[PDB]
Amino acid sequence: VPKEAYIIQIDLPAVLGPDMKEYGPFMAGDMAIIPTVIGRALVEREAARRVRIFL
Amino acid sequence: MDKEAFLERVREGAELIKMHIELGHTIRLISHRDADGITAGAILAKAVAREGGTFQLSIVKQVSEELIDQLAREKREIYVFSDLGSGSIELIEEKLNFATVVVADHHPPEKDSFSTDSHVLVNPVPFGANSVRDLSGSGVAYFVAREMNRKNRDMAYVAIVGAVGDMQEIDGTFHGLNLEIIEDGKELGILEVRKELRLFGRESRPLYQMLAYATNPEIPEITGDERKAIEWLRAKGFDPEMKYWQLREEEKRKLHEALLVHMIKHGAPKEAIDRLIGDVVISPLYPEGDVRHEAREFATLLNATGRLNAGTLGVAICLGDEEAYKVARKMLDDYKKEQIEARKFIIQNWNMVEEGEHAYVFYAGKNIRDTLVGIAANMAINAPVVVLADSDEDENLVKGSARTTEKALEKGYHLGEALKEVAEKLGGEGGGHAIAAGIRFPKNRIDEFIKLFNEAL
Repeated sequence: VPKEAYIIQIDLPAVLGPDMKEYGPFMAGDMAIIPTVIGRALVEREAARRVRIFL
Repeated sequence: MDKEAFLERVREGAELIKMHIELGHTIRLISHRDADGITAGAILAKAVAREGGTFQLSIVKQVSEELIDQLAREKREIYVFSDLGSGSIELIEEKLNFATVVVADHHPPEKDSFSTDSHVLVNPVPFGANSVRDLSGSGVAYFVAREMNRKNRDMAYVAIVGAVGDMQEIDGTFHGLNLEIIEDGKELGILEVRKELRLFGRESRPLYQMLAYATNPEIPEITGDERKAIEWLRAKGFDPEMKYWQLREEEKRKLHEALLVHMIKHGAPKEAIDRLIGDVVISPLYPEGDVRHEAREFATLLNATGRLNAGTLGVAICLGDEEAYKVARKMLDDYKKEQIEARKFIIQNWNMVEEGEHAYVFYAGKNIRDTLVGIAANMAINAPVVVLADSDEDENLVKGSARTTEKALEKGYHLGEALKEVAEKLGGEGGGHAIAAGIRFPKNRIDEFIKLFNEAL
């Protein structure tokens, strides 16, 4: 299951990922690694923003 | 300092983190919102990601009983506090006993260790390290990260940014375990140490602003008076609009000599004079003229993001996110635009100020944000003063800030106690210091606030 780092911009309840892991709950301004399938949709409705971690 | 005993705590803390990563557990990260705390948060975040692990970072104002409560409600497997938690060892063990706890901090701790087995205190102070010069919060996080993986040594510059923000080098040089971080960065070529003017404004400020904002050390007849800095630099043959980094090494050396002669003349303290030129940390990873190129400028940027409730945005910048730096720049510039507009509103609408016996009261409504209400009272003076503004977060609340001078403080007029006194009567939070304080109270009791505040002086 692919993941990515995001900055969650709104208060967000805990949600379950496709990897059967629970992500969240998030307070506004939290940075977290979450499944990209969830993070993409959050970015789509402007609930989160991608952050690139240069490794 | 018994570095080997501290290193043992570092490895113990690092292994706990790595163990939970292997089990696929979410590494819950909590860190402070200043430069030292933001850099620390980024260091631990990258360390987790480097191991292919999952984290959730929160940048908070401080550790509170309310904060630990909602952290406990999350019921995580592991909590990691960075640049925080040393004064809340009892509180953490009380509410977070069910999980693994790692506290990476440099502040004087409540206990020298945790009572429970799954909780580890990574703190150099119980081993005899000076809290304010031997290692910062980011420094502790760096040590833990490096122990997780030696590749994390690429965060050496980031750690020093926090160290500078924590004023670990207020002496003019670095000391203790900070030197070990400095060396790691030198070996990787991601940071350099130069003997230059230790003032803020090396990258982004003109020479006359770098001298006017001069603190640690302060420059006599120049600090504060922005126009005098222009006059002084003109006479010495320098372009006041030019930036320090644009100077050749000969011109810097001449600027150092000129400033040093000036301070000796006006009887500047011997301690202050010795702190004018010292260690300045730069990084080849960034272009010169960029705020991230110098540690003090970088720390200043991060503090600004932290104060604007965008601490993780600053964290992202440390992680190398160029888009985040873009957003942060626009945000700060917008904040700058709000200031000059807020200060413009005070001058134009000073005809609506309540005349008081012991204090000034100005109500701006929703024109000035509650965050700008602090710097509003100062410029009203620079042209006691209390400015009131409507709460953006709330609705029936108004945020106020009280500012005064040394002349009024000489004749009593202690703002903090008086503001905290009225706040208790109006049923709201307040209080602060002696020359500066804040207060929140119901909006429908403004007329009552003016009356009670003057009487409390």
